[PDB]
Amino acid sequence: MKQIEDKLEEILSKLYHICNELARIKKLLGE
Amino acid sequence: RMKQIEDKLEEILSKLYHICNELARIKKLLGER
Amino acid sequence: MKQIEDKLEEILSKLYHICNELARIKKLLGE
Amino acid sequence: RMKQIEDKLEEILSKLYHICNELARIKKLLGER
Repeated sequence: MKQIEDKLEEILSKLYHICNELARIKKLLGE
Repeated sequence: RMKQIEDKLEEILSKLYHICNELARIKKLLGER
Repeated sequence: MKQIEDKLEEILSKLYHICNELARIKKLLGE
Repeated sequence: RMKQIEDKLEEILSKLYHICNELARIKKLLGER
């Protein structure tokens, strides 16, 4: 159960990085 | 039509936020078990 | 525990739809 | 520089696949409990 929790924390951080990459792309596309 | 892509990326960014929140809420429910 | 499982199925489907949207965007950008 | 955006979107698409797989693997571990 802890291995699931740790893995969820890791997925959240990966999702946050993708989120920053997509916002940078959007920024670039608008300029 | 580039404007449409940017609009869509904003929609995806928001949809991803919602997924992070739901995933965070699951992480918390498991740390209560 | 089942409510978590059902919610994970739902998140997977949402992630799949985003995946199709990003591939359509990539397709459009390349053309 | 549009080529760089497309390359990056491919990288994100792949990174998202990996997340779906890890999430699917969690869903399965919970259905075993």
